[PDB]
Amino acid sequence: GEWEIIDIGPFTQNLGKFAVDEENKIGQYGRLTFNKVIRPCMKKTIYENEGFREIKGYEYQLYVYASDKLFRADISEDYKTRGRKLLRFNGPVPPP
Amino acid sequence: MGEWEIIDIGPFTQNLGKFAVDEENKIGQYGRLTFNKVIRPCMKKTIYENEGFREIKGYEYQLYVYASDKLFRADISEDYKTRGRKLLRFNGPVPPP
Ligand code: NA
Repeated sequence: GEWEIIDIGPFTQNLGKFAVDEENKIGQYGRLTFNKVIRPCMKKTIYENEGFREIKGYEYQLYVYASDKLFRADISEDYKTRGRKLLRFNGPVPPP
Repeated sequence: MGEWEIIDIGPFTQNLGKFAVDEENKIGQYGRLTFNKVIRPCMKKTIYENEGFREIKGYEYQLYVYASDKLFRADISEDYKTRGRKLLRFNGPVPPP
């Protein structure tokens, strides 16, 4: 797929909240509090294995502050189902 | 202060991956790695001087680096004036972009 840098407006902040809420169901870090998503935010547009530029879905790479610690979260979104999944959540990591 | 962009993966970028692996070989966390190549996407931050109007103080790069058949994430700083570089972080294996 292609990658681009995207804004950290409300839509991006809500991806961060999604990531923290999903990580809180897992419980690996205990109960995290969402603060904010920071730059840079990277979005991948994913195409079907067949055709040219048939959009399957999206992936996001976020830097998210939760409980005052910086994490990396990877999120997938399927175009047809509108379903979001937390793929990975790791850290704490140093600031970019 | 600064701006992020996606950059090409030409010889400037590949030499950043080489630098990253040579620096990581000095640290030794992964033993002795053999640099393969940098893959897209490569991210570059241009950092501005704290002295008026937009003047470049340096760069930060975040790269995906294949070394010894394994993918790592590397963070590199480059000072604008001296062209000196610092490996800030080298971690993996990481999932493919
Ligand atoms: Na957004």
